Amino acid sequence: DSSRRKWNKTGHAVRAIGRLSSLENVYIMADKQKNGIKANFKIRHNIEDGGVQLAYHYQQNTPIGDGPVLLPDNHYLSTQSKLSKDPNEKRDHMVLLEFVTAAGITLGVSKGEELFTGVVPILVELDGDVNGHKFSVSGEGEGDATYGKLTLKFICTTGKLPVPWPTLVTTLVQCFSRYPDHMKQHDFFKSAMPEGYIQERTIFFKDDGNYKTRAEVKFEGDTLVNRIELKGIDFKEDGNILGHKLEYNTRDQLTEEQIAEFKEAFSLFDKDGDGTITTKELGTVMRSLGQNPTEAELQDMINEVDADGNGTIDFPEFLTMMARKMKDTDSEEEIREAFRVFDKDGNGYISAAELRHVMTNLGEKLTDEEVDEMIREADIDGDGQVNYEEFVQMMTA
Ligand SMILES: [Ca+2]
Ligand SMILES: [Ca+2]
Ligand SMILES: [Ca+2]
Ligand SMILES: [Ca+2]
Repeated sequence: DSSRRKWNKTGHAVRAIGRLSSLENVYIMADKQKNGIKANFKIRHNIEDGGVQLAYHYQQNTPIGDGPVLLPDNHYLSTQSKLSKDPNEKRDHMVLLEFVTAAGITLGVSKGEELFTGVVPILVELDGDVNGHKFSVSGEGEGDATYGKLTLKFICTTGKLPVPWPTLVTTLVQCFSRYPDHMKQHDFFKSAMPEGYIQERTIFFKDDGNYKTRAEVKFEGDTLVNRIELKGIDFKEDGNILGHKLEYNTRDQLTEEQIAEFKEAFSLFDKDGDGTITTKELGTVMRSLGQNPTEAELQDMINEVDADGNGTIDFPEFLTMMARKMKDTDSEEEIREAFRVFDKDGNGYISAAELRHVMTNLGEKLTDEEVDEMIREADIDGDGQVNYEEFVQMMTA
């Protein structure tokens, strides 16, 4: 099927631009008034059987001790988590593997960091109360900040956890993040150790309640300990949280067929075939789709996924951002936005002339018959056009 592969390539390009235009990282900034930092970010929780539950986080951290700390320039953390189960464990539990790296400062170490050069034991204790449903969680494992690596197992010590495990991941030690060499002066978290910091958040679950958390993170002997209280209010008993409607298992697939699909979209951008995407190349493709980014906007889009800070999107960086984009689910607003890239006139239907316009602009030399074949592959009800629902099915993996 040459039609379905043209949909895939084009769809992945639109999806790539979507990711580049989104803010998916953990954004950190100095909070001078508190001698610390604040942060904001959003988490996408896959809903079982379809859709996304958004969780908007606001965070602030303040040192526990009076020693000097590092106040960072603006930057972000980028995370990769894998949730699993221990087959021998009968209690309600979560096994967590996590890698976290700082970035967001283009190219061109505190005493506290010394405590993190090797493997450090971790303890986590959480008491929670969500809509009056109380619970406790205890966790243990270790952190290896050299690689930004955490391995932890958590148990609900009160029996059944009344909220989905994924909703507690962000609450359950950012001092283990890997900061690159050129960003070591921006690592507040380690700079506050061993005395530690207080971390507070409010977490807004869209169309549902919110969590309020306060935690003390500090060394107790040789162990890095995170002690947390969590209070949730305003939840719907039958919502995605209290109703346990969120996926547990990390959907970190990535067939080699999918990686190949990603590479095809990569090469639409990488038109000189040197294995990296520049602002110039990104701008070219966006304009072809009817957009008009400034140079500053293009730099910012690249910076959002530019792991090594060299100002371009390298092939491995592109694979990484696309993996994240496919792992997580897009919102209805985001999908409709992609739909509108094709549905130029906004009547709810992608016509042959509209599809032709897009493919032609992307430099895809396609005959009028080829376009027709594309429409047909997607045209479910047979009306000779592609409606939202049919577009969605073409875009879903
Ligand atoms: Ca290139
Ligand atoms: Ca790069
Ligand atoms: Ca239309
Ligand atoms: Ca149709």
